Amino acid sequence: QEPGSGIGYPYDNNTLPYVAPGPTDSRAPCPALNALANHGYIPHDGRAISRETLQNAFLNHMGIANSVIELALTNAFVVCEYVTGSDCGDSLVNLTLLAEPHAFEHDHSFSRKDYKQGVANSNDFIDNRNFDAETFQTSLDVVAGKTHFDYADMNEIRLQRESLSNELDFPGWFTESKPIQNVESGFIFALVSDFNLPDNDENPLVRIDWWKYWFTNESFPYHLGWHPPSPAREIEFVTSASSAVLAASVTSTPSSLPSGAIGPGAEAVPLSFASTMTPFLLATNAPYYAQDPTLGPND
Ligand code: HEM
Ligand SMILES: *[C@@H]1O[C@H](CO)[C@@H](O[C@@H]2O[C@H](CO)[C@@H](O)[C@H](O)[C@H]2NC(C)=O)[C@H](O)[C@H]1NC(C)=O
Ligand SMILES: *[C@@H]1O[C@H](CO)[C@@H](O[C@@H]2O[C@H](CO)[C@@H](O)[C@H](O)[C@H]2NC(C)=O)[C@H](O)[C@H]1NC(C)=O
Ligand SMILES: *[C@H]1O[C@H](CO)[C@@H](O)[C@H](O)[C@@H]1O[C@H]1O[C@H](CO)[C@@H](O)[C@H](O)[C@@H]1O
Ligand SMILES: *[C@@H]1O[C@H](CO)[C@@H](O)[C@H](O)[C@H]1NC(C)=O
Ligand SMILES: *[C@H]1O[C@H](CO)[C@@H](O)[C@H](O)[C@@H]1O
Ligand SMILES: *[C@H]1O[C@H](CO)[C@@H](O)[C@H](O)[C@@H]1O
Ligand SMILES: *[C@H]1O[C@H](CO)[C@@H](O)[C@H](O)[C@@H]1O
Ligand SMILES: *[C@H]1O[C@H](CO)[C@@H](O)[C@H](O)[C@@H]1O
Ligand SMILES: *[C@H]1O[C@H](CO)[C@@H](O)[C@H](O)[C@@H]1O
Ligand SMILES: *[C@H]1O[C@H](CO)[C@@H](O)[C@H](O)[C@@H]1O
Ligand SMILES: *[C@H]1O[C@H](CO)[C@@H](O)[C@H](O)[C@@H]1O
Ligand SMILES: *[C@H]1O[C@H](CO)[C@@H](O)[C@H](O)[C@@H]1O
Ligand SMILES: *[C@H]1O[C@H](CO)[C@@H](O)[C@H](O)[C@@H]1O
Ligand SMILES: *[C@H]1O[C@H](CO)[C@@H](O)[C@H](O)[C@@H]1O
Ligand SMILES: *[C@H]1O[C@H](CO)[C@@H](O)[C@H](O)[C@@H]1O
Ligand SMILES: *[C@H]1O[C@H](CO)[C@@H](O)[C@H](O)[C@@H]1O
Ligand SMILES: [Mn+2]
Repeated sequence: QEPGSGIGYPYDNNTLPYVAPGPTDSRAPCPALNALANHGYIPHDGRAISRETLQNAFLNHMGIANSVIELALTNAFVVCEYVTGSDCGDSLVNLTLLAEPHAFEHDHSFSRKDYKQGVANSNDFIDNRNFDAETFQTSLDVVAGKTHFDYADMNEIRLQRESLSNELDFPGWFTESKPIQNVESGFIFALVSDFNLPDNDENPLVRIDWWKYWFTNESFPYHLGWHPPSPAREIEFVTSASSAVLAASVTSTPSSLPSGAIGPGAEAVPLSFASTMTPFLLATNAPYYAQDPTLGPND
């Protein structure tokens, strides 16, 4: 928001306004990076981004401590080298390359289609990067009619997403990615769980309208009473939430689940790519921005 608006005060005392991405700007498959870039907390054009720029942006504007993104930074630069063919040093070339499929980006996302979802021809691919309202609605409808949801609900959401993707993706494409996805499940509980409840830190409940605002708008839901977690969330909270989602009891089982979908998940670890591998082509679509309605500087 506009610095003088005070909308972030006293949790964020140096806000910047929302500015929609233009057609030449680079955006990510990540709703957090896209929100930071839309506010210029990382470069609005989505290019040439250092580790410290990301660390500071997450810490001072989203209440996300450095420890939370340590592995994510490692993997972002691994993918940058894989896609571009050379070491990116400490200048991530752009945000778009993070949508390199079967890498950091992964199948059965909550709000994006998969790279080969519903393609009739095996060579074809689609936009696995931009926010897709119909996909996100399949996540939201698992918790339809609710204001909040818990770990077991999140487990059901990700199972629904895995079942849909395993059925709809071109045969042989679908690859389960429980470790990375459920770090991101933890990220959701870290950012938009309801800190107004007395037991938030130990038994967090996601506030659904905050989640939907953040994902749909790629900006922060201050108008709904959200503010950055204070103190900033740390990695222990995120991986404990990840664990608890995957440990939660499943009351409703979708068909067509990949083998082992129900049960614990491996620790997420650094990515690696054989130097012989050539990257899949990135989807070229212009960056998504909210248009129903378009957002103003303070939204
Ligand atoms: C350097 C830091 C980060 C990088 C490089 C990064 C990268 C990514 C990538 C490549 C994806 C796509 C995975 C997929 O296919 O869905 C993603 C998704 C996601 N990210 Fe980020 N991430 C970072 C930090 C964060 C943080 C701190 C949060 C929240 C506190 C966050 C929230 C999410 C969520 C919720 C998704 C899942 C979107 C979906 O499934 O539709 N990310 N991130
Ligand atoms: C996306 O952002 C907009 C803008 O903040 C959200 O809310 C609208 O806000 C403007 C005024 O700021 C008005 O059009 C309405 O009061 C809001 N619309 C409503 C309440 O439906 C919009 O709701 C956000 N989208 C999501 C999915 O949260
Ligand atoms: C982000 O960077 C990637 C990697 O450099 C760009 O993808 C390459 O773009 C060139 C065209 O300039 C193509 O020849 C390559 O085939 C692309 N690589 C892949 C793996 O598809 C991408 O265009 C950049 N995106 C933005 C929005 O700047
Ligand atoms: C991205 O750009 C490529 C070169 O134009 C296309 O071959 C791809 O299909 C992809 O096209 C999509 O995005 C472009 C914007 O660059 C639009 O012009 C297309 O209509 C399509 O949505
Ligand atoms: C914002 O400013 C107020 C007033 O000086 C201060 O009390 C508060 O600690 C500041 N918040 C942060 C996160 O620095
Ligand atoms: C989130 O983190 C937990 C704990 O490391 C994993 O078990 C899970 O697979 C996801 O990576
Ligand atoms: C989540 O999981 C990690 C290991 O992946 C732990 O280090 C953390 O304390 C939390 O239990
Ligand atoms: C790890 O931490 C999370 C968040 O505090 C808890 O919900 C979980 O039960 C475990 O203690
Ligand atoms: C969360 O908790 C599970 C089991 O409690 C662990 O296996 C995982 O490493 C993370 O600490
Ligand atoms: C744990 O608990 C649910 C009920 O909440 C059971 O139905 C399920 O089979 C799981 O074992
Ligand atoms: C069991 O509970 C889950 C959520 O934990 C629901 O998704 C399901 O429909 C059943 O009521
Ligand atoms: C219970 O919930 C799962 C996931 O929401 C569904 O796939 C199932 O059919 C039932 O509605
Ligand atoms: C649906 O079915 C699975 C077995 O496929 C159970 O693990 C789950 O708890 C639910 O009963
Ligand atoms: C997948 O298959 C099972 C029965 O095998 C059902 O529970 C579900 O409705 C879907 O048809
Ligand atoms: C079905 O296939 C998977 C392979 O990912 C196993 O993990 C599972 O135990 C079952 O054999
Ligand atoms: C990480 O691991 C891969 C194997 O999957 C190697 O090929 C790569 O060079 C790096 O050591
Ligand atoms: C997005 O842009 C539209 C263009 O008319 C405005 O009406 C709206 O206020 C938002 O800034
Ligand atoms: Mn994905």
